[PDB]
Amino acid sequence: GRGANMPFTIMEAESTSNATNGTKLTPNFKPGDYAGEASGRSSVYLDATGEYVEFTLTSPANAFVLRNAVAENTTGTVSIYADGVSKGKFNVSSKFSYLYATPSTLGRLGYDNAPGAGLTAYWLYEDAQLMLDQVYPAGTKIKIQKDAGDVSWIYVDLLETENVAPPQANPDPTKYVAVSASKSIDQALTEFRQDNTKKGIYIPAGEWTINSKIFLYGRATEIVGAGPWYTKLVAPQSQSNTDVGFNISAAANGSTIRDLSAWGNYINRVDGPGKFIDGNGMQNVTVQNIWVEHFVCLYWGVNSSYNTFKNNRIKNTFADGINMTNGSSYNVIDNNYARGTGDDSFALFSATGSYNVGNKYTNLTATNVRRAAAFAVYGGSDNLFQNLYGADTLTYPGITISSYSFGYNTLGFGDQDTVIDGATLDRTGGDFWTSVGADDKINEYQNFGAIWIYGGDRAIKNILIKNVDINNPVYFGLMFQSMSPNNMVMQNIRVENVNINNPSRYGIKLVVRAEQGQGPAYGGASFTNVKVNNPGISAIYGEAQSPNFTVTRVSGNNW
Ligand SMILES: [Ca+2]
Repeated sequence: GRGANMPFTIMEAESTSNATNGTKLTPNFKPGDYAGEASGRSSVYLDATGEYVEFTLTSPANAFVLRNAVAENTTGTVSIYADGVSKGKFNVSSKFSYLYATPSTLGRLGYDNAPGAGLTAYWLYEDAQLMLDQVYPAGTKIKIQKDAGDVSWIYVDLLETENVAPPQANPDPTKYVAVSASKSIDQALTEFRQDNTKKGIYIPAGEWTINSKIFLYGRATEIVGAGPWYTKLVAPQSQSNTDVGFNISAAANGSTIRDLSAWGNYINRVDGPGKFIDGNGMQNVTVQNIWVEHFVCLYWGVNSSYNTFKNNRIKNTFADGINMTNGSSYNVIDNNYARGTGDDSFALFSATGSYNVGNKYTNLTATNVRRAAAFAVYGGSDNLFQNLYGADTLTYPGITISSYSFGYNTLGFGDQDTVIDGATLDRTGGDFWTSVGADDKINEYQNFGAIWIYGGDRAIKNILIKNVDINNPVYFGLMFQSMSPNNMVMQNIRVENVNINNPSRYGIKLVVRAEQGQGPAYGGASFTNVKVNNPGISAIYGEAQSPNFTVTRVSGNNW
């Protein structure tokens, strides 16, 4: 792509291709800011009746997602036009946006949705979904316009456009027990469990309350919807933070959940509950073509292996999108799109079995990461991250590569490579933690590059980063750092075929003193065909001050 191959096209409102009589925001990298938090770091602000932004379709579309910001605690409309003719109203809302913290308490991002004395609002954008009764061809002018009776003001960030096929029917009513207006999901599963001729259940187009965690057991179960635009599992929207979804017991290893959406009711992060799918230790489970929003996570695996997560959309969550932890091995995390996660969008956390091994995170997109990284790998061995697109992180790298234990029982990285191969990272990095007594001090925070290679308290070894384009990172392209006093020696760290374009500070930073008590990096890294283009200050910082870190310029470096 790079990244996931999705049927929807992402179009930025602020494109110079888009006529507008509204106000185009100049970009910045600030959390809590309507530009800093926008995709592309810009949006078009509509603030008077008749103000519009005009998109042009580049593929046919009958369905649309409008990423937007409106006033806190409000709902209303904004209008959609096709070739100058009005066609409907988006239902725009800040029900799930505006999370409160302070600049010195960004660890609270996502945890508190209530305004309060001294608190600043963050996580300002949210989405409106709308299907129209016609497929419009490429070249159609799709105008978002503020008409009389629409909201007082709205920031228009981007538009998804998609040509959604008609809903798919029950594949076979004699094999898939249908959920219906008078037969619940649980009742259909009971009929399935008790009749061995059934393969699973079918959930038709419609809105279906999920007010519980739905347990899958007995045997491998198929759960099949009509398509994610059509089958909507809905947490009770007059409640908040209800732990609902599926929980897959061991007897239902080998299950498949596909072709549906799930609309949670979380308005803040909670730690433990809130994953749409629970499945601790699950094996051979497939989760495919589902669209989930407003949960804490889609899935947080614990010693979960041989699973497949494919073609999913994970948007506007309060922590990670998908994390696989504590022994999770041989998983296929392929062709998934995440936008607006509340912690690491796609993560792998290795802990003691010894390592998470053999995982393949491929063709992944993670954008508008509202806290932490687009992609994060914490230890492990023989894991592949391939064809990634990451962009617009609020607080942290595009890719975190870290051997910090976080206090858990882990050995760090193992004896086979952790590979990042093929990645584009646009406007990644950000501010987090504090930098009291730091070298190279530019503000009150620590400052994170597009890729952070962090040796923590465990082994940091066998890391291959290749075929990466880093465009306009907030601060740096590559940032290497060793935790003191552990000073783990970085070994077999190699960087190949990397372009670092317009970093505001440095192409490469070797962190010399992150904060009081910390020192420079230990070990070294090799660089082959790594280009640093137009750095704000200099191509590399920290090399002379890092006498125990060896930069090896193999060939092809312009620095
Ligand atoms: Ca935008």
